[PDB]
Amino acid sequence: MLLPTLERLLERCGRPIFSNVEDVRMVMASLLDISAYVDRASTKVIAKPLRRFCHKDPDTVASVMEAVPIDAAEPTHGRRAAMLLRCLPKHSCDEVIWERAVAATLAGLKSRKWDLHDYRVAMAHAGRGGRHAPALAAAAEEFVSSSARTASQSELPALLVILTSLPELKRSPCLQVAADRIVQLSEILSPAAIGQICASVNKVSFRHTAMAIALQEEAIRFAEESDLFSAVQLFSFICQQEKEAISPDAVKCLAERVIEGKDLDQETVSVLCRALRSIPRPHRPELLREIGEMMEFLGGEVKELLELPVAKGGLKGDVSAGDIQSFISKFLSLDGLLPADHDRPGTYMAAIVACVDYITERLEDIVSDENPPFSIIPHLLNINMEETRRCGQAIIREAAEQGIHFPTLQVFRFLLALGDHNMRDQRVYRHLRNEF
Amino acid sequence: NPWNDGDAGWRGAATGARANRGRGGFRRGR
Amino acid sequence: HELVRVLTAFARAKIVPPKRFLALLGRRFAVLNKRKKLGSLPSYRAFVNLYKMGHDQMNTFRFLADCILETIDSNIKAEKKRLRLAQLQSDPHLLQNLRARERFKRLTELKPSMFTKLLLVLARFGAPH
Repeated sequence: MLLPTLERLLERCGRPIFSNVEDVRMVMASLLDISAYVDRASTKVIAKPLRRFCHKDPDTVASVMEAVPIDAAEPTHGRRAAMLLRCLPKHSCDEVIWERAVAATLAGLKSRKWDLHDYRVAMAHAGRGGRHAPALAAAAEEFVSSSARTASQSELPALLVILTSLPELKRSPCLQVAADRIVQLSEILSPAAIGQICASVNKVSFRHTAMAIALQEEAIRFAEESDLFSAVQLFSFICQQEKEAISPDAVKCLAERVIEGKDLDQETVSVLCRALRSIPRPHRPELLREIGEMMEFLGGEVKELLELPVAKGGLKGDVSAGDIQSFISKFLSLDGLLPADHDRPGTYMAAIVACVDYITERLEDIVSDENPPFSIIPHLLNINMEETRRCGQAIIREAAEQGIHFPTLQVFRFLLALGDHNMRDQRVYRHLRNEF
Repeated sequence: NPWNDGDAGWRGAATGARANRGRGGFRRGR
Repeated sequence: HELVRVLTAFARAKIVPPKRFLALLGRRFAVLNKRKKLGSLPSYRAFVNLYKMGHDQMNTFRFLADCILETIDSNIKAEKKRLRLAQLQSDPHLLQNLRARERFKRLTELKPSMFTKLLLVLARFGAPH
């Protein structure tokens, strides 16, 4: 009957009200002890403040762990070993606590007495750092194996999320075993879980052709049952596969499903751009229509994101040069997909103009970064549009304005572009001559 | 030389002149 | 010029800020030079300060040398264009030495000894002749 009072205290403890170090230590210890007797619905309610405290004061976490040891003989303790791994900061956490948590996780895996959801919550955050005990994955290579042949459709994501936690797991044969078990349950689909499977498996470049054929076999069902996130993850994983596995007709239904997604995170926009870029060349002539129709609204969405304020997920006050450069580079490589003579899908060039005017409104600061996106200059110049070459001219002119020293190969490439597109500016000419 | 700043340049570039001064047979392949 | 004064104050303090701080200051010098051009003498002072405080990054030295040379060649081109426009419209040893020194100081905004030590520093760093 303590759920309302405890949840109220959890909500209130986020602010710095308690002014005593020992009070904070006791509150953290009590929260760690009591997190083992709540449901998953309240799990985040414990995690969000504690994590903040763990971000605020990682030093007291050692004393909290000393006050509350971890025992692997109780199922309820699983959340205890799952929350803390998320609570500890990825980079601003000391090594001692991380090693102790790693040892506790290894003990819990050896126990095999814990709940699968607890294993998910523990390992999905233990794989964030993976700094110590490289044998973990190898030990995990056995932990998954015991559950390799018993994981159901709703239990496969539990094992796979663990399987994609560490780089040392990128060569685990248990991934192939999981693919074989997916073959065992190919026809049986879970629209909410298949997206999680695709999101987990995209990290590893592994390709099992038969499983992908199975996933794209029932794209008629996925037209309605699959959600937008599941649709984009499945589409990326499918196109990433080999040419033989890809069914040209089947991939059309996923593309039609992803049409009209409205509010989409820019990360999934980048994922879709990479997905279009990772389609085999022989299949492109049969799917120009699909690339074009995806192009149409991808341009609109990126334009909206550029106009949208950064607060709601836009780039109005974008300062991350390394991020905008990657986003725009993927966007223009998506243009590179189409044939030169092929007429660009409508309302896409409007997004191109939006991109160029946004990149021209902020020019001094973009070049001012330690690594300015000079590499975006070829991407602009590969497009047969006057505005793109004009923007490249402006960028090189701004670079001349700073008088930034250039490596000789970059000077030669810029001179090659100068000769190729027959630009007529003089300041660029003088600076390039001086640099050469 | 500090002015080079870790830039081999033309002496360490990929130009045909630099690629034409070795006898390996190009068997393994880059 | 405020950044130049800041660097001079740090040099007087005999305290070396982090390398990334000096790199940021040099990049701000590069950015701000368009709106307000930086003089040759402040450029020389900043060059001496940056060399003394162990700033390894050669890019700032390249930028400062470019800032000096652009002013020098602009002044030379200005005097040459004045002479060309004029022609289109159309102890003595000690005195000659003084006139040459005055002309050099007018063109370079710097004493000959400091110009020569700048050239020596550039030669030591391996710049092309």
